[PDB]
Amino acid sequence: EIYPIMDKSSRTRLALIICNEEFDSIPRRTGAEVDITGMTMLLQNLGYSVDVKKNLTASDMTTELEAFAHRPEHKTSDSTFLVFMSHGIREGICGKKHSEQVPDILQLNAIFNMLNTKNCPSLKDKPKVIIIQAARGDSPGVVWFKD
Amino acid sequence: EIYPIMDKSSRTRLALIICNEEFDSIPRRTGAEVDITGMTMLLQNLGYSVDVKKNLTASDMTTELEAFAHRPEHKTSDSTFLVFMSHGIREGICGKKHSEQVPDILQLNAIFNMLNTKNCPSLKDKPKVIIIQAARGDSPGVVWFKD
Amino acid sequence: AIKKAHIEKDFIAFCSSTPDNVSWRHPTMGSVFIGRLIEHMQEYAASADVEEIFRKVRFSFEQPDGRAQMPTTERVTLTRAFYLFPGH
Amino acid sequence: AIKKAHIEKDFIAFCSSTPDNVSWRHPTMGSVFIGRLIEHMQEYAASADVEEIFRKVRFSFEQPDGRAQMPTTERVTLTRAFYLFPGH
Ligand SMILES: *SCCNC(=O)c1cc2c(C(F)(F)F)nn(C)c2s1
Ligand SMILES: *SCCNC(=O)c1cc2c(C(F)(F)F)nn(C)c2s1
Repeated sequence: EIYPIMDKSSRTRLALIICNEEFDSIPRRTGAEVDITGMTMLLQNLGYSVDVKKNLTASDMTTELEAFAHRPEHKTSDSTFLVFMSHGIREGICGKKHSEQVPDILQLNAIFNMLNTKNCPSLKDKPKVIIIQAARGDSPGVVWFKD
Repeated sequence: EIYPIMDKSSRTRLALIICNEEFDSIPRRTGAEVDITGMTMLLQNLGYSVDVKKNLTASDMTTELEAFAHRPEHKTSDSTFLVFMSHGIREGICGKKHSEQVPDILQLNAIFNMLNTKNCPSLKDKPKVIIIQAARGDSPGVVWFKD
Repeated sequence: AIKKAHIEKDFIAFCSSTPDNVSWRHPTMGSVFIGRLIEHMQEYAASADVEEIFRKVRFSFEQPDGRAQMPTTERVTLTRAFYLFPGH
Repeated sequence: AIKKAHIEKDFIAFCSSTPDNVSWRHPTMGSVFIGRLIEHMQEYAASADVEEIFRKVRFSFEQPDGRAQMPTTERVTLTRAFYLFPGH
């Protein structure tokens, strides 16, 4: 009852990391380079070929994810990893040109509809790990209690 | 690394089932009585005292869930079960007076904000299982493929 | 005395995103999602944790033949494994 | 030949709902959420499945002392257990 792994000699594992640190209006995400270096080194040690994309809009993130789903490497792969690192709101991942007046949001539902069986038949019956990092505009998730 | 269970001799496990079958505009959910009978008998065999609520609006579901969180039985309990059975859309659970023109939706985010540590301190460090049944307006989740 | 505590912790949601509309033949029939859940909850209660039980429900629905069902486990905030312990 | 297949299957999302804003002291510091994930991914890769690894990340964040973090595993659609198998 375990997911069948592919032989190391003839496999093409592929992973994608989309990170946003430089922005137009919203605060800079400094120290993100350490997060990129950490995740890329980890996934590569796990056998995944890592594609890193820096500072993209919601429209650019949609196209890049759509292009990633139609890669021929997934045909001879057994699993995949998706890493999103940016600001986060109620809807989902923020883009680089996201502001209070002009919204630029990549919806989380669109990510699942991109790697799904219908739009991505190459990753059928294959584990799809989506790691998202989204800092939300709500006070630190801690509450004090009397004991 | 397992959740500490409470002694059977002196515990007050409590569960809530909210089911909607009769509606004002949207189609009737016939055969829901079998789902109620099945779940109530199951949870009672697991040690939970089951409260069953039939045909409620979003406003009534909010009050009933808020009243369930402030029950003194949870103080001497170790776990809880929440069962929602109704029609479902993009937002969440539909109410009994829900229509195309007049929406009556109980949001899923409100359920988690009701049993959370801040609004429900009695269920702190205690497992909270929320089983939802929501039939969505999308064609059966199956796609054919050539092999 | 004061201590910090997470606002959202020890949660597990098990909901069916797939449609479960009423059948024309047998209108009073019980739900396949609810039915299959109970079946696994009865046999695997004294052997597996609830999060692992939901996986067994997902594993049983792997091949579609009757009603197409595939439930999703959402907002998992359980730090430990929750065993039910029947009759304890 | 034709066969039925679920549109959404074999998914697992591991995201932090808790805020991870940049600190005033040490501005170039790495994320505590990303850092703790890698630490568990290195040691528990050849012993536990990814879904169980995410639980170990949640178990390590049980008591808040530094940054308050509690990640949630969402839309779990994995029928089986996914072991990584390092060096295989
Ligand atoms: S009970 C099933 C209902 N599901 C939801 O309420 C939603 C879950 C998500 C996610 C996820 F985080 F899983 F990716 N993203 N959106 C936009 C929703 S709605
Ligand atoms: S990556 C964390 C972001 N989460 C989501 O996108 C949402 C998950 C849910 C749910 C849940 F199904 F978990 F209850 N309900 N809503 C309204 C959301 S949004």
